[PDB]
Amino acid sequence: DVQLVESGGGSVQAGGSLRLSCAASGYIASINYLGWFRQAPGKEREGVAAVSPAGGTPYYADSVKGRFTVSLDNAENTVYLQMNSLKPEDTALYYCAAARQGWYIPLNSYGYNYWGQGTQVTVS
Amino acid sequence: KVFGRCELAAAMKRHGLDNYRGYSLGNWVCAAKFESNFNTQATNRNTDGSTDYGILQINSRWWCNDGRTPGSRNLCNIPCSALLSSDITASVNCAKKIVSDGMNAWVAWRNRCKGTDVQAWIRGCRL
Repeated sequence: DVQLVESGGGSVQAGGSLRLSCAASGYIASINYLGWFRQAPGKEREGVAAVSPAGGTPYYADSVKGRFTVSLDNAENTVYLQMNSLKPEDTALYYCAAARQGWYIPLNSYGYNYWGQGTQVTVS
Repeated sequence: KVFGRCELAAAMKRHGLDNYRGYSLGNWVCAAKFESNFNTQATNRNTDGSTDYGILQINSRWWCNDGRTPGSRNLCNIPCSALLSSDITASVNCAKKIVSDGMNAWVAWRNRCKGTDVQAWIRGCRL
């Protein structure tokens, strides 16, 4: 009932920045967490950042906390991932995901019910 | 989404709940009626830290993992968030598991459905 469309990916140089956006459409009211998960080739996915739309509380992977910022625009049901001070380790496919109520570990993909196609982020 | 009785009956029938484990369809519709009043978004938090989710108010201690319930067995092998889908699939699949492992599991069913003409719940419905 929810569609997630990411955009903003691309290749940047270490230290550079990128702003990923994820537009949610559909039964947006059913979304409790909008999050970003990333996965490098052949590596396990990692919850990067997530935010609960209603209350705006953000959650961050320690590796990006204090570096990346996640922002949610409830007016547009879009969540953004401001990727600042990008490092090679940030290279990965970044998936937007939405979890309905019933899942309370923001950076754990298990309870996310909707997924975007994943936008590639490459840091050289 | 708050299902209509018949709409839910049809959905449950579509999900093979009619006579599932020998429980006629009305049992499931009735259970849903008293568990959530057909509200797919129904949630009830319990003092034990578990929460009952969805149209069939499936508990997070044993059946689904909501990530905040201690002693989570997640026997339905699903995040509880799956139970809040507008479609009843996850709830039905889990309910099938709950009943496989009697519908008494739904105190609501045992108390408001069991012993009544549960099939009344599917009457008037195009099934």
